[PDB]
Amino acid sequence: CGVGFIAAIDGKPRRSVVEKGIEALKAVWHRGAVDADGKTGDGAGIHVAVPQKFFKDHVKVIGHRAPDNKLAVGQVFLPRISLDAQEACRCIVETEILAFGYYIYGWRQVPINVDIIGEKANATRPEIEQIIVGNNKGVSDEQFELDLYIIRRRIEKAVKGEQINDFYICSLSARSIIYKGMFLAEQLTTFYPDLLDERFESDFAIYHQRYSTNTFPTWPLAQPFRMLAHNGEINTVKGNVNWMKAHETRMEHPAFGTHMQDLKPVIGVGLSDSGSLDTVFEVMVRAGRTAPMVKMMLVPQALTSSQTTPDNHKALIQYCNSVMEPWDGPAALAMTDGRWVVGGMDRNGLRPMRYTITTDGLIIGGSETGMVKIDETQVIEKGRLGPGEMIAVDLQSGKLYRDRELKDHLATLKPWDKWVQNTTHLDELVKTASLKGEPSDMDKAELRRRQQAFGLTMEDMELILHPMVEDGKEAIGSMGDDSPIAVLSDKYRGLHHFFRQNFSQVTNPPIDSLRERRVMSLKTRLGNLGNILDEDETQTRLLQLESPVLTTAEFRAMRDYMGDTAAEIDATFPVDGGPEALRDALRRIRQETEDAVRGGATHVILTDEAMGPARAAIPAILATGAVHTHLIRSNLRTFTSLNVRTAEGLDTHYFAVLIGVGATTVNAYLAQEAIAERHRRGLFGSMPLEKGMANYKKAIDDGLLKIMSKMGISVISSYRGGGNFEAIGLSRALVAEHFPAMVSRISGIGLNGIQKKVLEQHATAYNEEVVALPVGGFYRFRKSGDRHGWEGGVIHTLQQAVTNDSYTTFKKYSEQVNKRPPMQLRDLLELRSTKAPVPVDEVESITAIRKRFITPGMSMGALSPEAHGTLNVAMNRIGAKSDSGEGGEDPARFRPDKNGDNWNSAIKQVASGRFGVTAEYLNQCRELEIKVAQGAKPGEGGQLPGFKVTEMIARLRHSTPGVMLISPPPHHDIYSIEDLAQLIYDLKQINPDAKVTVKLVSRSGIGTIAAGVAKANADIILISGNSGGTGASPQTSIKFAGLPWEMGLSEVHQVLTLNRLRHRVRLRTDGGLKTGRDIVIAAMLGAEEFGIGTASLIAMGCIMVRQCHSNTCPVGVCVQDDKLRQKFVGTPEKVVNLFTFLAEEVREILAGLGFRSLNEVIGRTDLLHQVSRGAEHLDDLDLNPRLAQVDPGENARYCTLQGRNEVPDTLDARIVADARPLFEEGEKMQLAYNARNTQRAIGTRLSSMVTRKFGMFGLQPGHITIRLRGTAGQSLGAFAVQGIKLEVMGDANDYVGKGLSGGTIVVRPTTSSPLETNKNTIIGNTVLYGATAGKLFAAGQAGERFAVRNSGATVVVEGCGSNGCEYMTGGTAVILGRVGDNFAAGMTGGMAYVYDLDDSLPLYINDESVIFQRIEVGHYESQLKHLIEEHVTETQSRFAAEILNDWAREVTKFWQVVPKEMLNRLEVPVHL
Amino acid sequence: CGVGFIAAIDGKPRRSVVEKGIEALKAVWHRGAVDADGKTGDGAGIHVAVPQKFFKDHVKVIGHRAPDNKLAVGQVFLPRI
Ligand SMILES: Cc1cc2nc3c(=O)[nH]c(=O)nc-3n(C[C@H](O)[C@H](O)[C@H](O)COP(=O)(O)O)c2cc1C
Ligand code: F3S
Repeated sequence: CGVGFIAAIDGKPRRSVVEKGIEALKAVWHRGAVDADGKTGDGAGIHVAVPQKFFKDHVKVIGHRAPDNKLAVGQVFLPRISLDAQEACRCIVETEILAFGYYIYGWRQVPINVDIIGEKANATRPEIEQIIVGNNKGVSDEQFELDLYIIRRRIEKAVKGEQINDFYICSLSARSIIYKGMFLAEQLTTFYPDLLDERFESDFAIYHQRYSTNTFPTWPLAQPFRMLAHNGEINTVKGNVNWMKAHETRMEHPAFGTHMQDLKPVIGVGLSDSGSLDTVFEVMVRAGRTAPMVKMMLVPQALTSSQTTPDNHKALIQYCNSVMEPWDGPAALAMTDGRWVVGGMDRNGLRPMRYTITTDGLIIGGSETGMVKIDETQVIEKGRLGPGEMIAVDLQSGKLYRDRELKDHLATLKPWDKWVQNTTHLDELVKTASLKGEPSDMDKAELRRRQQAFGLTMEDMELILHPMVEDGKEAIGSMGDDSPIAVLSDKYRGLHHFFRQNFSQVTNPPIDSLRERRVMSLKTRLGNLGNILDEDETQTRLLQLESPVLTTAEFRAMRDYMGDTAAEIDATFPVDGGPEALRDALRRIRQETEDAVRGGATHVILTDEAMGPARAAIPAILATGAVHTHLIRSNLRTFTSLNVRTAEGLDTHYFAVLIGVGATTVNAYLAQEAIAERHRRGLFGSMPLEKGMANYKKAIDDGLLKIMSKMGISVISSYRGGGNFEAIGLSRALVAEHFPAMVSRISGIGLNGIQKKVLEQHATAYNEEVVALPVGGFYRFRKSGDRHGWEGGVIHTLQQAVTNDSYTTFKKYSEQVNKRPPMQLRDLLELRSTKAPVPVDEVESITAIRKRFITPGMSMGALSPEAHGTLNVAMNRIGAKSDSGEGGEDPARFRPDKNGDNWNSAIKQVASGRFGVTAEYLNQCRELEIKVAQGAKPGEGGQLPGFKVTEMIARLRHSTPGVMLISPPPHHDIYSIEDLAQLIYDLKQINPDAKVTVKLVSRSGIGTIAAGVAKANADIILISGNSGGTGASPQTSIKFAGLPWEMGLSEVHQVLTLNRLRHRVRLRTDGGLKTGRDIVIAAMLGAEEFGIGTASLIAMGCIMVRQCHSNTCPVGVCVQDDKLRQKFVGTPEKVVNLFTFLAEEVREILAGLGFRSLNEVIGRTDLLHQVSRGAEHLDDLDLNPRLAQVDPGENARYCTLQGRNEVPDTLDARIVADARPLFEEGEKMQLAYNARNTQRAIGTRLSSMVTRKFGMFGLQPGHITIRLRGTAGQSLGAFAVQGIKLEVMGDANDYVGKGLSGGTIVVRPTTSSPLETNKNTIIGNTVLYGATAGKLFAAGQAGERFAVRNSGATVVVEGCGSNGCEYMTGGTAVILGRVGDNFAAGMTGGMAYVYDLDDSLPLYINDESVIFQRIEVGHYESQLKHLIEEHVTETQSRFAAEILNDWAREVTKFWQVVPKEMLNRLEVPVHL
Repeated sequence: CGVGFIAAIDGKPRRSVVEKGIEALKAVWHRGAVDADGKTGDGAGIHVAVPQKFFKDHVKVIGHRAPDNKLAVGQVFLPRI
C-alpha cells in the first residue's frame, strides 16, 4: 500500500516529473501482496495533467485542425462482452455531449498489453476508450470545467437509469487525466505504453497502490478517484451518507442553476468510503471554494482546548465545525484541484506522511522516504506531517505554503472572529435561572410503581447506580456472563438488551479514551442544519450544548427558552387497543410529527409522561427510530430537531444506543427522582444533591466517550444516527424499516411478542398492589433469578467427578447439563446422521484427539503463579499445547527442574502492551500469538487494579510497583492491513521455527477481515466469542459486546472457502465450550482446534465468587497476597482426568454418530437439523443463514499443508552467510553495506542467531557493527540484542527500535549534506515501541508517538511531536528541540530532559501525573552531561557540540519532567 | 433442443408423470450442444406442480404445525459472491 504526490513549484511542464513519478511507483512492491500467480494485483493508479501537444498532433494526423484553445479527453470503460451495449453507451455519450454545443473530435482506442495481467483479473477487464472534445464557443475555462462536470454527471445518471451495468468514466476534464487499473503496480508502464512517449509532461502527479482485503477485483474501484487520493479507511461512513441525504434538499447555487435539479442524489450507489468522500468533495469544490477551505471543512483540525494557536484560526475552526460534520478515520489525503495541490493528514495523525524538497523547485511526498532516488546534496528540507497539518502548492503563481502561513492566508479571507460570538452557550442560561420552580418529587409508592412498570429491579439501583453517583465512574466486573441472550430470556428484558455495540479490528484502529481526550468532543448544535454551498451569517446563529445528555432543571430551562415552537408528543398507547395497538400507535405518531413539523414547529419533543393504568409507554427507542427515519425519508429532519425524555434508561448503554438512532438530546427524569429519594434517606452520607448529580453527569460523559472511542470515532456529531449496532432476535422487516441500516443476520420476533411482554409487565406492575422492588439476578445468581450457566449443583458435580476420577459421575454431569431448557444458540439444533452406527472399538485413540484441545492464556497479573504453573505443567505433561497470555512469564521456568516437569509454556502472546516481550522471551515457544482484541471486553486493553501489582509482577512486567496498569486499547503497530503484514513478517523473522496466530472476536462482516489476514501469511486464526472470562472490566463491556461465536465462525468458514483460502489457514474456536456435544458441534461447523478456559478452572477449584478484581479470591486462585495463596488445592491430575473424560465422551458420540475420525466430519454442515422450541414462544429464529455452505471442489475442507508458510528474506540472510567466525569461534566483525528502502526489518534474524548461540547479555557491547549507507527500510533493528551496533547514514523509515533489547542504534545524516541537523525530520512515527534495554542516538527530528511504552531504554533526539513519551514506564529520554502538544500522557516512571528556549513547555505539557521543574541536584546534572557527551562523541551533531561547549548558562534553560508517584521511591531527592 | 409436455387426462397426480418427464429429457441429448469439454451445455429445465405433501412433511419436521390450507413455495436466485 502507498500514496504519493510529486509537483513542480513554478509550473512549467517537464518530462522529469512523470519520470520520477513512474520510478517511485516502481518501488512500492515490498508493501504489496505478492501471491503465487505473481501476475494479479489489487489496483494501482497514476494521475497527471493533460498532454495537450500529443493529442493536438494526433488530431492533426487524423486530418482536422488543432484549435487555439485547449482540448478535453474523456476516458471511459465500456462493456466488452456483448456488442449490443457499446453502441448504446456511445449513443448516450454523444447525445449528451452534443446537446450543449461542444464539438466532438473523435474516438481513440488506447493501445494496451494484456499479456502481463493474470487470468482471474482478466475475466472482468472492461474495454478502455477515449473521446476528444474541444471548446469552440470561445467560453472561459472555468465555465468549460463546470459544464463538462455537469455533462459527465448527467451521462452517469442517464446510463444508470437503463440498468446497463459495467460502464465507468475515469475523469472528464481539460486539466487532469487518470491511468488506473487492476494490474500489478510495478508493470504500469507496460500496460499503458502511452506513458512511454517523450511528450506526457505534467506539473503534478499522483500515484497510489491499495491493499484490498478480499480477492475479487473490480476495475472501477481503483484509486485515485476524481480529484482526490486517499490511504486507509474512514470509520464514520454510515452516518455520513444519511446526513448527506438530509443536506441534499437545502442547497442551491446559481453556478448550477437549472441543471442543479439534475444533481439531487449526490452520493451514488456501490462505492467504497473514499468514493463517497470523493463525490462530496468534488460537488463541493465545483461551487467556488478552493481545496484548502474544503479540506478544513471536511476533515477539521482537532480543536485543541488551549491557547497554542492564534484565535483567528480558532474562530475559523469553530465555523468549519459548525458548518459541516467531520469525517474521522485514518487518512493521508493528497487532494489536487486544478489550481492548488494540498497534502494533509486527519485529526489524529495515525498514518505517516513525509515530504522532501529538492534544490530544483521540485516537491515530492509520500509514505516512504527512499522510493524515488534523490541526490544527497540537493535536498533543501526534509519534512514530515503531524495531526491536522497541511502543505499546499499553488501553481497559479508558483508558491509553496507550509502549515502556519497557509492557515493564516486562509483565515485572512473572512472576519471569522466576529461570527463566533453571535451564538450563545447554555451556562449563560443556567446561571440566570431564578431559584424557583421546584417540582414536588413523586411519592415513594409512585416511584416504585413506575419502576416496576419497567422491571427495574433493586440490584440495579445499588450495583451500578450507587458507585456512579458516589465515586464518579462506572462499576467493575470480574468474569464472563452466563445469562442467555435477550431473545431466549424469560423475564421482561429492556429493548436495549437486543443491541450489541460495535468495534473495529485491524481494519480500523481504535483510539484510547484516557490519554487523548483533547481530540474528542460531545458538542451538540441546535439550529445549525441548513445550507452547505452558500456563505452568510445565517449559519452562525444557533445554540451550543456541551453534553448531549441533560438534567431536569436544565431541560426545563431550555424548554422555557424555546418558547412557543416546541411541540410535545405523547409516547403512550392504550393497552386495550387490541392485538395490533402498537402498529396503530406508531402510525399515529409517525403521521402526527410530520403534520406538526410543517405547521410552523421547528422542534419535536417526544415525551412519555402520560403513562397511566390504561395507557402503557411505547418503547422510546422504537418510537425515536420510526420518527427519525420518517423525517429522513420525508426531507424534513433538517427542518427540525428531536429531544427525548425517557423513563427506562439508567446505565450508560441506553443513552448511547438512543443517540445512535438519530435523536439530538436525551433526558432521564426518573433517575434523578430516584437519586433524590435515595439522598434524602441519608444513604450517600453528607454529599449534597448538587455534587452527586454533577458526579453522575461526569460518569455518563465518561461512559459515552468510552463507548464512542470503542469504534474509532472522535466527535459525536458524526456518530448521531450512524447506526453502529448489531441486532439479534428482531424481524428483518422491523429493523430494515424502522431503523436506518442495521444488519440482522437472523430474523426474529416482530411487533407481537414485544407488545405482549410490555403489556404483561405493565399489568403485573400497575394492576396489582406492589410495595417492594424484586431482588432479581442479572449480574449475580439468585434463586428467583433466570437460568445462569454455572449452577451450584453443576460445579459441585463436576468437582466431585474430577476428584473421584469417575466416568459415571462425569456422564451424569454431562446429562445434567444437556437436560436444561435452551440457553444459547447451540441449544436450538440437533445432530442427525444417516449412516450405520460404528462400534466404539474402531474410532481413533484418546491421545490422538487429546492433542487438539488447549487451554487459553491467563495473565500472571490476574492469576496466582501457582495455578499458572499448574495449568502449564498439566497441559505440557500429556503433549498437548498450552498458553501463557499477557503479563510475561518468569525466565527461571524456561528449563525443567529435577522432577522432570517443565513449567515453560508452549505459546507466547503479543498483546498491545508488550510487557515481557524481550529477545529471550520470543525464542522459547513453538507458537506466537497476537492479541488484536480481547474476547470478554473487546475494544479495550488489559486492566489490573492498583494494589494487585506486587514486587514480583512488577519486576516481571518492568513497571513501578503500585499503579493501576491499563494497557492502551490501540495497538500502535497495526493501523491497517499492511502494518499487520509487517508485524507478521517481523515475528516470522525473529523466530525461524514457530508460527504466528491472530485472535479475533465475532461480529458481522468478519469474513472480510478474515480473508484480508489470510493474505498476510498468517496460518492460525483464533475466533473468540462473547462469553469468555477476564480479570477486570466494566459490566457494560461484558454484557454488551460481541456476538456468540456461531455466526462469526460459520461466516469466516464460508468466506475463507469462497476465495480458495481455507486450505492455507487453520481455524480454532473457543468461548463457552463445556461438554462434548458443543465440541462436536463446533468441529461440525468447521473448526479444528479448541479451548476450555473457565471450565478447566472449575476443575482447579474456582467457585465463581466473581470477586477476582479485589485480590480476595477465597479459594486462592486470583490472588497476589501471600495469605490467601496458601489455600490452594490445585492438582494437575484433575486436568488430566478432565481432558481424558472429554476425549472419551467425544469418541463415544462420534462412534454413535456413524463416522470414524474427526478429520472426516469438519465442514459437514448437513449433519445438523434445526429443531423448533415449539409454539410456546412464537419466536422465528431461523439459523439457516449459518448452515449454508459452498462446495469446496478439489482441495480439502481442512488445512492440508505441513510447516509454516514461507516468506521472502531480506538482506540480513546474506549477512549470516558472511558472519561465520562470529558463530564458529566468536571474533569481532565490522561490516558495511548499501541498504535500500525495500529491505524491511534489518538486523533481526542475526539477533535470533545470536540469542540462540550466546543469549542476551553474553557479549561485550559493540561486538559486531554494521554500517548501512542510504536510507533504511521499515522496522529497523527490531529486537536487537546487546552487542550489535547498527550505524545507518541517512534516515529511517518507520518503527525504528521496535522492542529494543540491549542493542545500540545510531542515525546520522551524510556528512556531506548541507542540512542543519535540528531543523529536519530523520525518523518516522512510533519510535522505540516496546523498548526495554538499549541506547538510541538520533541526529534529527522524531516522528509521532515517540518512545511509547519504554521500559528501561535511553534515547536522545532533537525534537518530537504530539503524544511524545505516551504512557512511558521507565528509562531516560533527552529531547533537544521543540516538544509537541500533549507530552508525557500517563507517564508513571522514568524521566524526561527537555531543552526549550521560548518557555513553551508549560504550554504543551500534560500536567496530570508529572511535574516539570528546573535542574537542582548535581547528580542529575552530571548524568545529563555524560549523556550529552556520549551523544556528541557518538554521532557528532553540531547543535549538541555547541550546547556542550557553553555549559554555564544552558542548564538553566533545561527542564526536567518527573512522574508524581515516583517521588517517594527515588534514592536521590530531586528537591533540596 | 426441444420442448415437451406430459399431462393426465383425468387430473389425478402420480409419480409416473415425473418419471416419464425425466425419461423424455434423457433422450434429447443429440440435438443439443456437444463440445470437446463434455460438461457444459446451454441450459434446460422442467416445470411441474407443487407436491404439497413433501413441503408439509418438511414443515412438520421443523417443529411447526402443518396448516390445512395450501402452502405456496418460492424459488429465488440470490447473488452468490
Ligand atoms: C481468568 C481469565 C483470565 C484471562 N486473561 C486473558 C488475558 O489476559 N488476555 C486475553 O486475551 N484473554 C484472557 N482470557 C480469555 C481467554 O483467552 C479465553 O477467551 C477464555 O478462557 C474463554 O473463556 P470460557 O472458558 O468461558 O470459554 C482470560 C480468561 C479468564 C477466565
Ligand atoms: S470468581 Fe475467580 S477468584 Fe476463584 S472462586 Fe471463582 S476463580
